[PDB]
Amino acid sequence: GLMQFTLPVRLCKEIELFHFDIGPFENMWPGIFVYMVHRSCGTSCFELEKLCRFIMSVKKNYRRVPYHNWKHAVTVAHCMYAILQNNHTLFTDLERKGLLIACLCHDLDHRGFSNSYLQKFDHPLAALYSTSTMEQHHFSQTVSILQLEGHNIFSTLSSSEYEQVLEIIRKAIIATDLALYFGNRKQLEEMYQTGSLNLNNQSHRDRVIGLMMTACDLCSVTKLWPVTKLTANDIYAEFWAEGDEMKKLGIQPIPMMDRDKKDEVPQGQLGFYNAVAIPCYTTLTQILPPTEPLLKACRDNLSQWEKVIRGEE
Ligand SMILES: Cn1ncc(C(=O)N2CCC2)c1C(=O)Nc1ccn(C2CCCC2)n1
Ligand SMILES: [Mg+2]
Ligand SMILES: [Zn+2]
Repeated sequence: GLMQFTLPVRLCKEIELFHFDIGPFENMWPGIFVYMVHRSCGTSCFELEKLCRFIMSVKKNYRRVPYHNWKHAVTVAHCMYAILQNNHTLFTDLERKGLLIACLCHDLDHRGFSNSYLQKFDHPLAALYSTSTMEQHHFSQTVSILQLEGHNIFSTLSSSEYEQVLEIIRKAIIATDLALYFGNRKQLEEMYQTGSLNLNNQSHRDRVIGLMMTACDLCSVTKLWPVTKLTANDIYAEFWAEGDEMKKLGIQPIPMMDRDKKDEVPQGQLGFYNAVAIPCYTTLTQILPPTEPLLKACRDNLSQWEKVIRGEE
């Protein structure tokens, strides 16, 4: 109970900032995550013996793919941590518990391929889950790991608290399906503009938690330009591998995924920032004002992508 995790001074200060990079040392990421749980949730939220065993089972069940990997897990969890710390009083005890765990687990056992590719390949998971295929798989993997002897980090909650936290996590992980993001944000925009947005409405909270999850998931675009730029190599490395596999099924992939159309990458980033990222962080800044630094960072990085095309880097 009297055992705090502590970070070296630079990490200690910088972890509080939205644009913090977790670093290249894998062996520190677990303790970074636990540090964030103790300051977000308290030293009491989770039996340390169990939390540590949960974290390492989850680490073990992410694969060594270029992007959708254990480093993405912890990066996405840190963004949620920054959002929760800057919006202390809007969130319940349960929500702080569920959401950092949802973020850590949201891409469990990802193979590095879109729901679209599973369906064109006719992968079994596409027969078992007809929409949000990988995302229902991720929640299924999370429940599996929670049920290993000595892994139930939630065992100390009441029956109902337990059921609420699993329903928070399930919605959170399903919301990371970007096909659902577009309508979710449209509705939040309408609801905030017409003034009907009410955070005691559970269905409204669910939508807000969904936008928070999309925001944390895309947070590579809110980092210092060298982080953003070097992460997009990892993102395109999976896209191109998926394009390759499409061609193997005798299908021309979309140019986004065709490694012969690298030239078109900066313009693709423009579409993504304008059509996805900027609107995401805009609506989130409108609903949660202290998240403005994610919107400012994202705009700076769109501007760095425009610079790339004009030949200025
Ligand atoms: C940079 N970043 N971060 C996350 C993702 C992403 O979508 N992944 C991670 C799970 C799916 C991307 C990303 O580059 N997406 C892109 C790039 C090009 N497009 C097209 C759609 C709109 C216009 C062109 N979309
Ligand atoms: Mg995912
Ligand atoms: Zn993700």
